[PDB]
Amino acid sequence: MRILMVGLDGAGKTTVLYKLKLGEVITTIPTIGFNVETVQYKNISFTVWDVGGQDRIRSLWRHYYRNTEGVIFVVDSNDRSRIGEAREVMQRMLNEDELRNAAWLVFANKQDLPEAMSAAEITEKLGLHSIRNRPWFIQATCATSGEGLYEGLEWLSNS
Amino acid sequence: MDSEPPSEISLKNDLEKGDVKSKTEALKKVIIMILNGEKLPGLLMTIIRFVLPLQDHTIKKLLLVFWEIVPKTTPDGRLLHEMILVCDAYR
Repeated sequence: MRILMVGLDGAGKTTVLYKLKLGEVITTIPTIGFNVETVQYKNISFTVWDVGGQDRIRSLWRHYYRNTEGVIFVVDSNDRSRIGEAREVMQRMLNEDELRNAAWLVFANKQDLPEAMSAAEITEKLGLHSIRNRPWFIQATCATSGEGLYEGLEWLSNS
Repeated sequence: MDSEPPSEISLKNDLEKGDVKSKTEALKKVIIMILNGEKLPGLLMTIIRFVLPLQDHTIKKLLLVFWEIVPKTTPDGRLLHEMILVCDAYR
């Protein structure tokens, strides 16, 4: 299974990936580029493309769209200023023809932080209810603990 | 591929295949058809996707090659930006 994981910078995309691959919480640098890794979960081998979220790189995601079976969209639940921006990025991503049938999994992340928005709140802000054309799911996660990560891999594998 | 102007559908297939040699050969086949002067933009997203960050020189060199002879014309996988897919991860 081919997976594209994106989201704004600092959402926690690489932390998520290497928690999944190494069971370890690594010390990230901003990703100017991608990381690509293969992860085994329950007889599925997920090839995850973690593509950096800062602006220059954001402009490049479209090259990773093609062949994508599922999309992990990571959100920093503690950052309320950038939630609209996330909504804007994700909405036009939903309009992409190469992403047309891909399974849509939102991770509301850093759920560990006291003022993190809830997954329900995030669902309203991102406009997730309005997707009728394909599968979507939202999952509260904490990438450092590992909470919600495998519930994500589970949902994804049931595409 | 000496000069074969309709072969762009096969090149897309050959461009990502999970085999590095095939990808290199494909990108090479694109170069030779452009230099003669033949069809090339269909491929762009495929071309750009494997190679981008890597320090692995041969594909990078190949992509680097294709950016001095047609970068401006091709726009499927590049479009128009300041830090295009010609140079963003080529920093």
